[PDB]
Parts: sequence; structure tokens; C-alpha cells
Amino acid sequence: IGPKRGSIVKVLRRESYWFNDTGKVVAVDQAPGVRYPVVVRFDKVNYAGVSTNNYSPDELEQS
Amino acid sequence: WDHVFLGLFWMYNAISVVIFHFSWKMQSDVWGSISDQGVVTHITGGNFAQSSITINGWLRDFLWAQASQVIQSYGSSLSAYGLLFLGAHFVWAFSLMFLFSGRGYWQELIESIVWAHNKLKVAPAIQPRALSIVQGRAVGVAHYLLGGIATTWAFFLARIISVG
Amino acid sequence: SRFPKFSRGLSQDPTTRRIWFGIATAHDFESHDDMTEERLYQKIFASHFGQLAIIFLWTSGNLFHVAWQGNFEAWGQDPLHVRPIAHAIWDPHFGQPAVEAFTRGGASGPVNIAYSGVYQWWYTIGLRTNQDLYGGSIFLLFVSALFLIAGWLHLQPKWKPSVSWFKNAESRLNHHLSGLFGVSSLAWTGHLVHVAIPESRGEHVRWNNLLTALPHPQGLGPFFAGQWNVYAQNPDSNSHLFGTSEGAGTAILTFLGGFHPQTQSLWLTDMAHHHLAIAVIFIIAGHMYRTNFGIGHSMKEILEAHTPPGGRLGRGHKGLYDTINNSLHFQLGLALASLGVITSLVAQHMYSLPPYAFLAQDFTTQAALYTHHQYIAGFIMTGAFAHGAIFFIRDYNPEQNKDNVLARMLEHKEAIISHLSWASLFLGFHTLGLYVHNDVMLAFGTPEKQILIEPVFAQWIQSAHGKALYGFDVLLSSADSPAFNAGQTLWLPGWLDAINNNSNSLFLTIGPGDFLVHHAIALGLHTTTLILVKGALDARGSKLMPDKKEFGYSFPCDGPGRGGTCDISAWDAFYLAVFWMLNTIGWVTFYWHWKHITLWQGNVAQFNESSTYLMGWLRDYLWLNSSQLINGYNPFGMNSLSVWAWMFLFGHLVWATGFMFLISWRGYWQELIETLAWAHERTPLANLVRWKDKPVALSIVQARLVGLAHFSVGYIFTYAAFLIASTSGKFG
Amino acid sequence: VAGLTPCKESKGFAKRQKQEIKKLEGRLKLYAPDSAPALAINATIEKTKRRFEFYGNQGLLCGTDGLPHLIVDGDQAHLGEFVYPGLVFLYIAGWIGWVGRAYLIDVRTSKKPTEKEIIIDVPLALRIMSKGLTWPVAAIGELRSGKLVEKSSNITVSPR
Amino acid sequence: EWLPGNPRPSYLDGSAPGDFGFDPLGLGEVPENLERFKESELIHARWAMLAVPGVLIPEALGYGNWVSAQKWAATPGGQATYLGNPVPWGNLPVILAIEFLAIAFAESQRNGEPDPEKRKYPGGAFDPLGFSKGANLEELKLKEIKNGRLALVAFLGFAVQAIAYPGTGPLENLKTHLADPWHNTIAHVIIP
Amino acid sequence: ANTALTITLSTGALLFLGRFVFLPFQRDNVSRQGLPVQNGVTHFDAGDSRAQEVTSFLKTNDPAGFTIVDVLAWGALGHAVGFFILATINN
Ligand code: CLA
Ligand SMILES: CC1=C(/C=C/C(C)=C/C=C/C(C)=C/C=C/C=C(C)/C=C/C=C(C)/C=C/C2=C(C)CCCC2(C)C)C(C)(C)CCC1
Ligand SMILES: CC1=C(/C=C/C(C)=C/C=C/C(C)=C/C=C/C=C(C)/C=C/C=C(C)/C=C/C2=C(C)CCCC2(C)C)C(C)(C)CCC1
Ligand SMILES: CC1=C(C/C=C(\C)CCC[C@H](C)CCC[C@H](C)CCCC(C)C)C(=O)c2ccccc2C1=O
Ligand code: SF4
Repeated sequence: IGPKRGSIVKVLRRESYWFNDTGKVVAVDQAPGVRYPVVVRFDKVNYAGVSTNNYSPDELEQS
Repeated sequence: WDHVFLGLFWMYNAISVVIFHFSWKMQSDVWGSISDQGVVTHITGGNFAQSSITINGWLRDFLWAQASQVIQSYGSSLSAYGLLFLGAHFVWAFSLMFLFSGRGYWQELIESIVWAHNKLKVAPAIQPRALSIVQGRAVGVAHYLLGGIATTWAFFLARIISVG
Repeated sequence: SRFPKFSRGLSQDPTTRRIWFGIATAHDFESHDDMTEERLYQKIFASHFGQLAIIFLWTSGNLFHVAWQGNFEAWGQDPLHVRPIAHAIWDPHFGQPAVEAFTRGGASGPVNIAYSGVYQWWYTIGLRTNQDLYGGSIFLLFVSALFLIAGWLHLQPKWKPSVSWFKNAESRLNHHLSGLFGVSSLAWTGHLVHVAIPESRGEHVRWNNLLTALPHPQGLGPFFAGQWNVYAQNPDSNSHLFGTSEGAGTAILTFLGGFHPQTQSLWLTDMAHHHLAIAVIFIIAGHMYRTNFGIGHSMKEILEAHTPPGGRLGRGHKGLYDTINNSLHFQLGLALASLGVITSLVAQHMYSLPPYAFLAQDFTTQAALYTHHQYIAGFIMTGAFAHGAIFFIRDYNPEQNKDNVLARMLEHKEAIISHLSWASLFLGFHTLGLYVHNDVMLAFGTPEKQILIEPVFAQWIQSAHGKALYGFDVLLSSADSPAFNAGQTLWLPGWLDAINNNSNSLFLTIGPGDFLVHHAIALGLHTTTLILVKGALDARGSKLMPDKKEFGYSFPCDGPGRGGTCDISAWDAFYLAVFWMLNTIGWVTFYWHWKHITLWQGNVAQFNESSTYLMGWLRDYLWLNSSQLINGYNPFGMNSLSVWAWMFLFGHLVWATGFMFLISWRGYWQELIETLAWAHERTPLANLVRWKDKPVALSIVQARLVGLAHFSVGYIFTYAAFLIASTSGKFG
Repeated sequence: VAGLTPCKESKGFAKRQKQEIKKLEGRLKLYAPDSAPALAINATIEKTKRRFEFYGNQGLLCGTDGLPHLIVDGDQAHLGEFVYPGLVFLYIAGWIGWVGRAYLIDVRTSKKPTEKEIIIDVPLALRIMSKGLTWPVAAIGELRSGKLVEKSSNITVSPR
Repeated sequence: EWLPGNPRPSYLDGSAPGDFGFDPLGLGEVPENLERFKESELIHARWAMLAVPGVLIPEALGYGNWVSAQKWAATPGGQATYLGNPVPWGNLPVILAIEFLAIAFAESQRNGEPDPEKRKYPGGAFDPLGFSKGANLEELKLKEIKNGRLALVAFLGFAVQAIAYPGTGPLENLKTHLADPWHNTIAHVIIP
Repeated sequence: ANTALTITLSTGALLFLGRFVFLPFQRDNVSRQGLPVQNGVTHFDAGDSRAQEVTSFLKTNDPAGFTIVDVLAWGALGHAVGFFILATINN
């Protein structure tokens, strides 16, 4: 599943720090039952200092 | 650290009343002039024994009567003491911005400013953040000590130069 | 079920916080447990009745103290040389100098001089003797008793009104505009015409001779025959003395404009016509909405139909009628926004156009009456904005407000906050840089090197009003404008004589210092609006914390994680903007009191040379006017300003005490109270005494509130003292 | 204009010139006429007399305080008080705003974009600080081409 | 075709009479707004073409301009001189109450048409000479809005000449312009 | 002057406008806006007994639906205009 590994996606999740921000997909989990399989890496950190977050494919579009 | 931060204010309070007692005590009972036949006229003659027992005397015969040379020093050589007296009040009231406020308000205000920067493509890659809570308290106590100490420095160095 | 009984979650608190928060969550009725719509609106309705009863029981005691311990008749004989007495003082702590020094106004004992302008008001309105004020006090005791009876009555289940009666906005607006604003201003007009105008003309009109004392020589004949100009036929002349029959006229509704030449105050015939005009227009405006009779408006379809078809406002105002009608915080925020803008319109129009006889001559009373309505208006406007924030947390539904104007405020909220931030930063760098520059040039011996900007826009508006001082000569100062020729036979002979006078406060001569402090005022309003719009629009959430709505309105923080989330809530933005309204209204009333304290003793050049730089503000206003303030009591003796000298120092206590809650924060005091609890639990003879409430430190929201309230009490008492001691001890 | 006399014919402005030299002349009375501190007060007097003869020759408006007031409405007589040095300022302030905006675009397309803001690339900086000379033609040029503003779909927006 | 080579917008195809594509600000972009703008452009123009003979022909016959023949109502006594003859019923409450009755009955009957084309050009009783039921129909509607926009520009001229030069009328502005036309233009208003 | 003719003609002019001119404009707007509506229901439908629209007072015998409330509304404007005229004339 997922759009593609190594692709550029835009986050549609409202409560994330990287909403409407360009991110790079580093891992998509193909195991069933995982709610947020797509792991997206960002060039900028959030207030917690991390750049790695998991999103569903419904919360991302290819840009 | 926050106890050091509050003890810095209590050092301001302690040392400021120490130097206030010093300045009034020796301007009233020590410093002055001697005329003929052994008569001693002090700067503020004998008012420490009667006015320094009330806060109204401290505000009136010390903080108002002796501040009548730091505020009308303008247009003279001691006018930089008036400028730093007022700018020291500025740094003190600037301290009250950092001391009374907290990080999350300033972080969301910076988020609005970052939105205005994103609109005009002038977003820095180094993300603008509000100062930390330890850092906000440090900045507030640094401006509080700097502004209040510079206020007392300007008032002292205008008054006792003017009457000395 | 302990105290507080309205919240079950605070009753199981074993600490002192249960005692504290139950005081502070006492009137937040919608946050209570087992709480419904009907109980909300009925408790709010009876709380309104209790508020009305408190206001009328306040006015009754402010009338009873003037009638009982005040010299209202002696002030009526000579309002220029008699100080108005508020109430007598019975203090067991006075020595003989304090009894001998507070005895003013020809009283038999120590009394308080009234700086509330109640004597000027009651004189202008028609009250003359102490018996009339006593009868008014008994009447308003009866009115407050009736409002207590009505408040108890509507909590009884026979007379409980339903929420559909409460949310009936059309009937409420029709009976408010028709009845509250129309029949009360027409009632007023009936007073001003029947009582106040003949008491200004010497005739004693009371209830015993109400039906016999005709207010006009031909009363109610020319009214119903159409010739209303008979009521403007013979106005009061310029030789008219107030309260005496000599020099007086017979016209009850004039349109003279300007001031009465002896009192420097507005004409009672003009205020009677003013009220007949804001009575006809409010009864006519109260027949607007649809209640019961087929005609009228539905405001839901007005708001639905007011959508711009280009889509620039989205859906327009669709869904806003249910948004206001379901949210009590929206209605309260709108009411407080309008109330702040009219309590400030009150303040701006009772100093420049004094409405009460001998109020312009009494200087410290006018100063108190401006500072009163500018502080009450800077707390009412901040309450409006805070209630907008509480609406956005606990009352705003994004599903019901779908792409309307209110949702589009949240859509572009970062643009509003960033542009208020730009405007505040612009005003701050420019006002501070120009004041600091003028300070440097007065410091460096060169007053001519100041950047002094003549406020030519507001001077052009003053010349548009009729001021011939600046010589712009555009309209109402030039005779070639159609507005002047339409006004020069109607109201302008009074207005131009009032505005071309230089002793009054009607549209004062402004200068570069006025420009600079008006940008200080714009800085204050813009930065207070910045913090408050930021609190209201980041109320539901933000990029730091998106779930601020699910944490309530007044939550403390969200923890040290994600950088740090101190003061993240919308209540904390209200908290930070109470300091900004205090600074704003401090600047406003500093400008008012120094522009007037130099006008009243004549030397306006002191303000014109010294207000452009902050050392003039510190030295010629804060230091110079405080000469007889802090000398209210000395080692040598005490004066009559001594209570104002203590209240000044008292303010410097309480304000600075607020710093103890605003700088030092909770866990220091929590460990301190932990050591104190150990010390009490181990001390012999004192361990026997227990606490039931566990001693804890003040909680974080409570700490910010207590420091804010101390800051506000000290701020209002330092300035109430200085302002009522630097004008009432040096009159002029 | 606005009830203000010109400073060349203002009696209060000439009074401030008289009482400023007299303050400095009395400071000169306690020094030797060829001494080094007396040359500073003599240079102060000539700086004061140059200042008062410059303020009166520019058509400045002086009030009842004897002080030069600025008319910022946009008067044809008063352009150099606010309009002329305001356009001089906004050109310089827009120069600061254009070379700081163009530096951030030039370092956002880099390997480590955050190390180029603590350590500012001076050959990259100085090659666009020259380019900030013609910035109204480049700001409205980017505004007309759409490169000045960013579309709201690519802008980080806090949730409602 | 208000600018040769300019792309006409999609909501202005040219089939309307006077559709020259002049909408730079896009006010008629909304379809239901554009149907009101077409019946607003014509009532305005027809009132303007009833106004240009109502201004010049009273001025050319010597009974003053459209301003000095209008100031009598502000005067308590003006007596309402019409063609040099004061009408007996020419009082300000009399002629305004008729105008708030007769025109309001005319405009309410005008707004009652449900058809969006009979609102534009009604015909029937309002066309007794039968030119609407003739060979030429499209060019007369183009004649309506070309004459109408000329009188609409004329009344804008009429109004701002009175603001710029009070006490003078449009033929008196024409007589002032016809004497020395290279000195007394709109530049006297632009440059004071 | 002439109170008995100015008031009567001005009330009769506004009642002529209310009956024959603006009555399709008023009857369309009281149906398009309708009764006031809170949360999707009428105030009387939500439980307010005092918000019931009266029908015995609105029971008109006029063929165009011109009721006594419209008499009390359009005739009130005719007296507001009529006393605007009388105050302007008597000056
Ligand atoms: C004609 C009928 C009538 C009238 C007189 C009123 C009267 C009132 N209603 Mg009411 N109402 C009515 C019918 C009526 N209503 C109807 C039919 C509805 C049904 C939907 C309601 C439902 C309703 C609700 C649910 C509430 C009210 C409330 C109130 C009170 C408003 C608050 C107050 O006293 O401020 C007084 C305000 C004014 C006098 C207006 C002053 C305007 C500005 C602010 C001041 C200008 C005055 C002037 C400048 C100041 C000079 C004075 C100075 C010298 C001292 C007031 C007593 C509230 C209340 O307090 O309940 C007890 C309340 O809860 N009513
Ligand atoms: C957040 C929110 C809120 C709030 C807000 C606020 C609080 C606001 C404010 C605002 C304001 C508070 C405003 C005010 C305004 C006002 C105005 C805007 C005024 C104006 C005026 C005018 C325009 C007039 C005119 C004139 C003049 C000027 C002169 C001459 C005369 C005349 C009359 C003509 C609420 C609650 C809703 C809820 C939701 C949210
Ligand atoms: C034709 C006809 C008929 C008859 C009818 C009639 C005869 C009617 C009349 C009507 C009328 C007879 C009406 C009236 C009305 C009135 C009113 C409704 C009034 C009101 C008033 C007002 C409300 C006013 C106000 C005011 C005042 C009080 C004072 C101040 C000022 C003013 C002016 C505002 C019939 C049915 C047989 C049928 C057939 C046809
Ligand atoms: C104002 C404030 C901030 C915001 C403070 C900030 C963002 C510091 C601003 C530092 C300077 C002005 C910005 C960086 C300047 C750069 C060196 C760029 C130079 C631009 C000019 C200065 C030349 C907090 O973060 C805070 C945190 C906790 C309690 C109170 C507060 C608080 O009061
Ligand atoms: S408890 Fe205090 S210091 Fe800790 S995060 Fe909350 S507000 Fe900040």
C-alpha cells in the first residue's frame, strides 16, 4: 500500500505540525490492520524536535 | 534554577534597600558642608530620623526629593543619567513582559508571524521559536536586574553628583 | 456533596483549592454538573434581577448618604465654592488631626468629599432638597425590592419561562428598542420637560403639582396641531442663571447647541429634545422585527439573505442567527463590545460636552468621571473579547457555521493576528523611537531637533467642526460651504461659540505631543486587540496544540513538552491583555489628566512643550503633580489628602504584591507549604489543631488571576489616589 | 498651514537660538580662549548656528513653542519632512527586505539550509545585496508573475 | 469589442445588445447579478435620456439650469415656476407626495413582471408606434444602449460640472468652453 | 397649518401605498421571511406560548389580505410622514 517509497507527499492531517508541508516517504508498512502505515520524513522538526511521523494514506496526497 | 531566579529578585530587594538606607543615611547624617564656628549642614538635614520610618517618607523625601536632579538634568552634562534613568525604566517594564508571560502564547503568535512569512516566501529554515521557559525567566530576571540596577545607578549618579 | 455543590468534581477535592475554585466557578453556570438549558437561563435571569437589585440598592445608598450626611442644599445654594460631600466618616482610628482635617464643606464632623458627580447630576435633573433625594432613595429601595420579588418569582415553577421565551430574539429586540430605549427616553423627556427645565427656571414642580404646573405657556395644543416650533420659541438667554427665574425662557425643546454660558454645560431643553429624538427613533426602530402580528422581520432570513454573490464572504451570514441565539457567550460578547464602545463614548462626551450643571468647573470630579468610564470600558471590552474566546471553545459549532463569515475568520485568522502584530509593531517602534528621540534632543540641549508632527488630520477634522484656530477653512469654518449655511441658523451659533472658546474642553488645541500619545493610544488598542483576537481565534487550537477546545477555556498549560506551553490558553491571552488595557487606559488617562491639568491652570504651553518626550511626562506630570499627593501626611502633620496619600502607597503595595503571584510560580510555594505542613504537624501544642482542607499552593490559573487582580487593584488605586489628589489639592 | 508660522519669521524660534548660544557662551567664560575644551564649545556654537539657519531655510513650520513642526499630510511645500525621506527610507527598507527574502530562497535549495543562516554565505549574500538596488521592479515583477506570494494550499495553517 | 484584440469573457458572448465586453472588474461575473445589471443599465439610461432634454432645453429657453430651478424647495417660498409660470399646486409636500405615489405605483408595476425579457423591453402599451413589431429589432436595442450610455456619461458630466463650478449650468459650461477652449477645461478642476 | 387636512392626506397616501402599491411587496416578504425561526423551528413550535401569532386579530375581510395590523403599520408611517410635513411647514 501507500503512494510510493521515496516520494513527495503533502499532509492533509489537521492536527499535525507539517500540515500543508512537503514530506518524503521513507517507509510504508504492508501489514494489515495498521492504521497509519506511511512513515514520512520532513526537513523541519516540530516543537518536540522529531521529524518522523506516521500517517494514513487517506491523510496524504502526492505533490 | 528557579530558586536562584527568585533569589535574584530578593537580592534586588535586599541590596536596593541596603543602598537606599546608605544613600539617605549618609546624605542626612554624614555628607554635607561645614561653615564657620563648627556648624554642619547636611544635604537633607536631619530627615532620616523622622521620614525614613514611613514608606511615604521613603517615597517622598528620598524617591521624590532626591530624584529632583535626575529628571531636570536634561540640557546639561548629567542628562545621560536622565536618559538611562528612563531607559532603565524601559528595561524594567520590558522585563515584566518576559516575567509575567509564558512560552506557548508567544509560540502561537510566532506561528502567526511564520504564516505571514510563508505567505511571502520568507520562511527561514531555522524555525522561529519562542524562548524557553527557563530562558524566558532568565531574560526577564536579566532585564529586571539590569533595568532596576540601572535606575538606581542613574538616580544615584545624578543626585550625588548634583549635590556633591 | 460539600461546597461547592454545583460541581461534583471540586467537592471531592481535599485541599484548599476546593474553597477557592468554588468562589470562582460560582457564576460559570454552564460548566456545572447535572446542568440543563432551562436551569441555565432561569438562573441567569434571576442573577440579572439580583444585579438590578444591587445597582438600585447601590444608588439608594448613594442617594441616602447625600441626603443624610451630605450638604446637597448648601451645594445647591453655591455650587462653585462648596465641596460636594459624599458621606460622613466614622473611623475609630482617627486622631484629633484627622477629625479636624477631614471636616470639609461646612460639616459637623469628618466627611468624604464626593468626586462621583452625583451632585451635579441630581442638580441638573431637578433634585434640590435632601427630602427629594430621600424620597428617591426610598423609591429605589422599593424598585430593588420589586426586582428581588420578580427574581424570586421567576424561579418558582408556576412562573418559570422556557428557553424558547429566552431565545425569542425578535420580541426581545422589539420590546427593548420600543420599551427600554424608547419609552424610557420618552419618560426621561417627560421628566426633563416637566421637572428639570422648570427647576432650572426656578419653578418647583413635584408630584403634588405635576398636573397643574404647565410646562409650556400653550401646552399640548401646538403639539397635536403640528406647529412644534412653539416649543422652540423662547429659549433661555445668555443672561440666564441656573435655578433662577430671571433671564429664563419658556421653550421646552430647543435646538441651540453648545453650552449654557454660566454652567459651561449642555442646555436641558436641548437634552429634552435629544431624548424626544432618541425616543421617537427608538420606538420607530422597535417596530422592526416580527413577533406575533404577521408584519416584521425574521432575523434568520435577514442573515441568510445577506450573502454576497461573488463568494468573497463565503456563505455570508447563513447560520449566524442560531449561532448567536444558542450561544449566550456570543450575545454577552456582543453586548460587552457595544457596551465598551459606548462607555468610552460616555467618557469622551461628558468632558468635552459636559451634560450636568457645574460639572465642568469641578475639575477632579471630571477627571474621576473620565477615568471611571475608561477603565470600566477597558474591562468591558476585554470581557467582550474573552467571551468571544469562550464562545469559540464551548459554543462555536464548525458544522453549523460552514463557510460563513465567522468560520472564515478562523480560515484567515493568521492574517488577522499577523497584521495586528505588524500594526502594533509599527506603532511601537514609531511611537517609542519618536519619544526616545525627543528625549535625546531635550537631553542633548537641543529642543529644536525633535521630530514634532502636527496632527493635521485631526486638526483638519477640528477645522471641519468649526475651529478657526488652524485656518484650514474647508467646511463649518468657512462660510462658503453648504453644511455651514445649512447649520448657521439652526445649531451652529451655539456650537461655534462653544468650540471657539479656549477655556472649555470641547475639541482642545492639539499638538505634536497629542499626535505622539494618539499613536500611543493606537499602540495600546492595537496590541490589546492583538492579544485578544489572538486568544479568540486560537481558542479552539493552534499549531502548538490543536486540541485547546477539549481542554476547556481556562486551562493552565499543556506541559513542558513540545518546547514549553506556558500561557497557551485563551484565558491567558485575556490575562496578558488585562495588562495591555491597564497600560492603554493608563496612557489615555495620563494624556487626559495632563492635557486638562495644564488647561485648568492656564499654561497649556507646559503640555505643548513637555508631552512630546517622556521626561516631561515623568517630571512635569508624574513628579510635579505628585507634590501635594505624597505630602498628604508628613512627620510635621497631615493634610486632607492624607487618605489619598495612603491609598497611593497602598496601590504600590498591592500592585507589587501581584508581582509575587506573576513572577514566582507554583512549585516553590508548594514545597514551601509542604515544609509548613510538616512544621504544623510536628509542633507541640499546635499539632492538636488540624486542617480539613489540605494546605496547597495557589494553582496556576488562580495564581495568574490573583496576580492580575492585585495588579489591577494596585493600578486603579495608585491612579485613583494620584488623580484625585493632584487635582483636588491643587484645584486648577 | 495648521496655525503654524514659518520658522524663519518665528519669534519663538529665534528666541531658542538666542538662549542656546547664551547657554554655551556662559560655558565658555570659565575656559581659556585658546584652550582645547573651548574649541569644542566654539564648534558647538557653530554647529548650533548652522542648525538654526538650516531649519529656517527649508520652510519649516514653527508653533507657539518655537519648535519646528512636521506636516506629514503630503503638502507640496512640505515634501522633505515626511514624503521625500519616507520614499528614501522605504527604498532602503525594501532593500533590506528584498535581499533577506532572496537569501532565504537561495539557501532553501541547498544541502544544509539551516547552516547557511547561522553562517551567512557572504559570496551568496553580496551577490544579491547588489541586486537589491532595483527591488520595486523586482517585487512587483514577482507580484505580477505570482512568484512573490505563495498559494494557501502550500502554507502551514493551524487548525480551527 | 471595447478593446480590439482583448479576449471577451465567457459570460459576455456578444449576443446581448451593446455587449462590447467592458467588464475589467468582473462585476457581472455572477449570472444572477448579471441579469439584474441588464435591467438596471436600461432604467438608468432611460431616466438619463429623459434628463438630458430636461436640462438643456430648460437652459436653452432661458429658465435657468437644473440647479437654480431646483433650489426653490429649500426656500420657504419659491412658488414653482414652470415655463415662466408658477403652478398653483407647486408646494414641496404636494409634489413630493405625488412623486412618492405616482412613481412608486409605476416602479412597483414595473417590478411585477416575472419574465426577464419583458422587464427589459415591455412593448405593447409602451410601444404604441409599433416599431418593436417591425423589420428592425436588434439594431434599435443597440441604438437604445448607445444613446443611453451617451446620456449616462452626459448626466455624470452634468453633476460634476455643478460640483466643480457651482452656480453655473451645463450649457453655461458649454458657453464658457466655446469662448476660449484651450484655457478652461477639466484641467481647471484637476489643477487648482 | 391645516392639521386636519395634512395628517389625513398623508395617512391616506401611505395607506394607498400600503393597499394598492406595496401590498404585493409586503405579502411576498412576509412569506419569504416567514415567521421567526430558532434552530429550525418556530418560537411557538419550540414551546413559547407567548410567541403564538394571533389569528383572530389578523382575521381580515379585505380581499387583498390587508389587515388591521397593516392599518396600524402603514397608517403609523402616514402619521410619521404627516408630522414630518407639519413640523417642516410650521417653521
Ligand atoms: C417593553 C417591554 C420590556 C422592557 C421595559 C424590558 C426591560 C428589561 N428587560 Mg426585557 N424582555 C421583554 C420585555 C421588556 N423588557 C420581552 C417581551 C422579552 C421576551 C423575549 C424580554 C426578555 C428579556 C430577557 C430574557 C432579559 C430581559 C432583561 C431586561 C432588562 C435589561 C437589563 C437592564 O435593566 O438594563 C437596563 C438597560 C437600559 C435602561 C438601557 C440603557 C441603554 C444604554 C446601555 C445606556 C444609555 C442610557 C443613558 C446614556 C445613561 C444615563 C443614565 C446615567 C445618568 C446614570 C430590563 C429591565 C434582562 C434582565 O436584566 O432581566 C432582569 C434579561 O435577562 N428581558
Ligand atoms: C471574537 C469574537 C467576538 C468579539 C469581537 C469583538 C469584541 C469585536 C469588537 C469590535 C468592535 C468593538 C468594533 C467597533 C466598531 C465600531 C465602528 C466600526 C464604528 C464606526 C463608526 C462609524 C463608521 C460612524 C460614522 C461616522 C463618523 C466616523 C464620523 C461622522 C459621523 C458618522 C456617524 C457618519 C464575538 C463576541 C462577536 C463572538 C465571536 C468571536
Ligand atoms: C376605503 C374603504 C374602507 C375604509 C377604510 C378607512 C376609512 C380607513 C381609515 C384608516 C385610518 C383612519 C387609519 C389610521 C391609522 C392611524 C395610525 C396607525 C396612527 C398612528 C400614529 C402614530 C404611531 C404616530 C406616531 C407619532 C407620535 C405618537 C408622536 C411622535 C411622532 C409620531 C408622528 C411618530 C372600507 C374598510 C370601508 C372598505 C371599503 C374601502
Ligand atoms: C516576547 C517573549 C518571547 C518572544 C521572544 C523572542 C522571539 C526573542 C526575540 C529576539 C530577537 C528580537 C529576534 C532575533 C533577532 C535576530 C538576531 C535577527 C536580527 C534582526 C534585528 C534584531 C537586527 C518569548 O519567547 C517568551 C517566552 C517565555 C516568556 C515570555 C516570553 C516573551 O515575553
Ligand atoms: S506548570 Fe508552569 S512551568 Fe510547567 S509547563 Fe505549566 S505553565 Fe509552564
